[PDB]
Amino acid sequence: NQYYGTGRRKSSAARVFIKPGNGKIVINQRSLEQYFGRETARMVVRQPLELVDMVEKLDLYITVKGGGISGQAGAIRHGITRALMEYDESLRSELRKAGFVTRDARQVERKKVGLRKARRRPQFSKR
Amino acid sequence: ARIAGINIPDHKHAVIALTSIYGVGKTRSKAILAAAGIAEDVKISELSEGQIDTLRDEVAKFVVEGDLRREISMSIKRLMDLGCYRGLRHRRGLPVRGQRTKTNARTRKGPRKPI
Amino acid sequence: PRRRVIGQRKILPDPKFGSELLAKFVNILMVDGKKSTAESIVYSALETLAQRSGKSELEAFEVALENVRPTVEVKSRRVGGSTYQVPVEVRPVRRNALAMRWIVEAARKRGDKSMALRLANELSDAAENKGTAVKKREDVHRMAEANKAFAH
Amino acid sequence: RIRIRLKAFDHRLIDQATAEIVETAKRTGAQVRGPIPLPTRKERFTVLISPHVNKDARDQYEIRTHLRLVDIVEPTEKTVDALMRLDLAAGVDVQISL
Amino acid sequence: PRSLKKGPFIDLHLLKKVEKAVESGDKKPLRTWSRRSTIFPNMIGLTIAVHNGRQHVPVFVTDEMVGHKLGEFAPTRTYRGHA
Amino acid sequence: AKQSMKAREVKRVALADKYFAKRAELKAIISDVNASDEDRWNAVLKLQTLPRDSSPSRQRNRCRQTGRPHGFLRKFGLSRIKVREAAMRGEIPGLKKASW
RNA sequence: GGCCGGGAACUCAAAGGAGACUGCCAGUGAUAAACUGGAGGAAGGUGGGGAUGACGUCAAGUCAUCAUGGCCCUUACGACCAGGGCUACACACGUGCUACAAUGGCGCAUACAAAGAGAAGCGACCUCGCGAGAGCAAGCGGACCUCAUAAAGUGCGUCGUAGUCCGGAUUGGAGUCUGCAACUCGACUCCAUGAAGUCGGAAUCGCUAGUAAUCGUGGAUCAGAAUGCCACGGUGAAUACGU
Ligand SMILES: [Mg+2]
Ligand SMILES: [Mg+2]
Ligand SMILES: [Mg+2]
Ligand SMILES: [Mg+2]
Ligand SMILES: [Mg+2]
Repeated sequence: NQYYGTGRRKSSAARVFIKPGNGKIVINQRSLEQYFGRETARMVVRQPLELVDMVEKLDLYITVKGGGISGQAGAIRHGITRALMEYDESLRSELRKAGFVTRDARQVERKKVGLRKARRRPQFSKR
Repeated sequence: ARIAGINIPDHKHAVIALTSIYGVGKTRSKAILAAAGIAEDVKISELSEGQIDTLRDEVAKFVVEGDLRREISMSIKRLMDLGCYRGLRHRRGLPVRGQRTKTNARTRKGPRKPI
Repeated sequence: PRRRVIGQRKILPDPKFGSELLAKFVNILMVDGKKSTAESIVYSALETLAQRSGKSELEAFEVALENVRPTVEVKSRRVGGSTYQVPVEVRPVRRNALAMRWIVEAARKRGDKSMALRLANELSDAAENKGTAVKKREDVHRMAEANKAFAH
Repeated sequence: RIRIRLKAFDHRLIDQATAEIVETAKRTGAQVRGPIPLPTRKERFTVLISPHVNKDARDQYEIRTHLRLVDIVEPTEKTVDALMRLDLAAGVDVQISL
Repeated sequence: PRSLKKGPFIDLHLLKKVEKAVESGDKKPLRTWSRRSTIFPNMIGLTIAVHNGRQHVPVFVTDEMVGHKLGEFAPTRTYRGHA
Repeated sequence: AKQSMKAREVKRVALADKYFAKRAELKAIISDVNASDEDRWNAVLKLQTLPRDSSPSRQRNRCRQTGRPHGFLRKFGLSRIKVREAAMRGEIPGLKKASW
């Protein structure tokens, strides 16, 4: 039956449904090539399935929200990793070593009082 | 290549070339070029005499070049001799539109004068 | 720093070649964070070099990079309160970084119409010993050789 | 159907009121849906703490406004009569709409 | 500037004064403070002293100045030069 | 501030609220698109006659406790100093120092 | 057309809990304190950011937020009104914004955010005008409606190194909006013009990662008047042998 995974990166949240199949990928009612113009996003999306070599045996239905191109792509990678490891636990050792199960916790720092940016200070004059 | 009493370049597109007239900008260039149905992507070097005459007919519809400059002078002159505030600002070579004067205002005053 | 705490940050090989070196070169060429405009120029230059030389697509870049890498540089050291010019060895990562930076700066100062064409010319000259990066490496080498007596 | 909105500045003094209103509307003989946790509103202010100059010294304060929603489907004619004298806590705003 | 539909602006007292002066015949300059009023073709040929902060400056109305304000013919800043 | 400033403020408020309807009516006629030219001129000359302080744009927000004309906050009606002093003694409901 | 009937699985919303504590393994170490590496795990050793500022120093700032001792004026140093000035200009200095271009300008088409405000207010659809805007007029005290289409990005074409199809300062003409009232002295739109500027001497500044750099969005003040201030997201670097 359907297996489910979720992924979060930056302000981006994505949910992935994985089923046994032949290699069909749908992302928001659009093809894989119709959504990501940059090939880097496509590569980072296809990283884990290629690493496990389950490319042509599974079907993927994916939904995304929030963030930008890179954040959404990272969320896709995280969600695929979580769904695949949910399907089979024997790959628990592998997906972790590839640096995918760890959730990227980096975020955007706020603006502080007296500074033009998070850390940029105004120009300083001694005399 | 003789429009409105001046020579015009030959190797550029029509929209770029016609703006060289004093009083004709990009919008005016497009209006004239479309009023006679000539494309924007043709060099005036390769173009016939009849449509040059039509272009002259269409550009003869405005006060351009010297015939313009004349009234501009009076548009200033009447301001200067009347004695209004703008006339005084014109006489002294100082800004007229109420800008800063404690600093800047180089364009209306010129390069700095050492004492 | 005073603490010796910092470390190495992971980098992703470029998609269509899987080479970390190309990734680093693209980062060095990147400005304003507009990466997508950087690998376009890099790819155009690489394909133009590949078709001009006809040797390969990746080996020409490696040979040009190897032609420029230096092995000695000059720093300052002191024993009795007087500053010197002392020659020191260069680690391989520093060699690659210096070579790439020199190539980029040499490329940025030319009179062509595109940046990719400038890159093609500079990598070609480096592979055939005519670029200004060769002059930089030779000048560094000879300044290091001149101050040889101070080598402890 | 009767829906009721509840506003308060604190998230404890409103939960008790919500519980008491839902439990008292249960007894009259109707069915109740909720409560619904709704997003809170945060309003932030910043002021200067020096009485003269010293621009870069400021305090930042905030006010949080909570929000809850409850519904009653097919009520009793006595449910409204019971709710007209519930005597909620002082510090909670209650809005009823049919 | 001002909207075209609203029309020109003038003060009531100044308008009454100038209409009475024109009806009664040409007279001495009219002393006034309202620099924000507009000039009218009715006011042609008359002399009006207008305040400028400390004094009243006489101005003689000519035909060419119709359309402007009374405050544009009486300056308020004194300047001769530097050093 | 001075007492005269507050007196002027209150007199301005009173005069402004006295003439709400007449000023609204005259402004409505002036802004109208289809009206007689002489009617518009007479309405302008009549609106010009009413006292200046009746305009609601002559008022300046002032602190309720001190009268300061700077650093005003509409939500509270007090200047920054007064707002801080009142808020740190727990006299503004629900207000507390923020952090995120 | 989540459009409808439906469903409580998922995202999410707002309340309560679990988890990270040198906990476990190996080594060194004075058996300790502690340090180094490893397992496991979303997170490992202060996980990231904030609030929190000891006793005191500079007779530091503020008698113009407010309060207050002493001194000073009382048909005036108190009070009212109109107009003007705080916006001046041979000059020097601090902090910023726009540029001097091809990693770019211009035209057409096409995607992806967060956070916040609204009743004397936000104001949709439709019609009019090239545009600023105007007429008529629903909804909204709000996970409902309005503000309000994100931009850089991608595809195609053109420009081909020129003070230019870079730059938009200055000036003339015609207008819109707020307000009794845009002359001194407002903001915005259209047409016309098209200055200095080709990367900056002696010197000097900020920054260690989602940071620098770069692109957009909102709020307070406020009838009208941000390149400033306070906040929010998109893309996303290089280097640190050592004291
Ligand atoms: Mg940022
Ligand atoms: Mg502490
Ligand atoms: Mg002192
Ligand atoms: Mg002092
Ligand atoms: Mg006054």
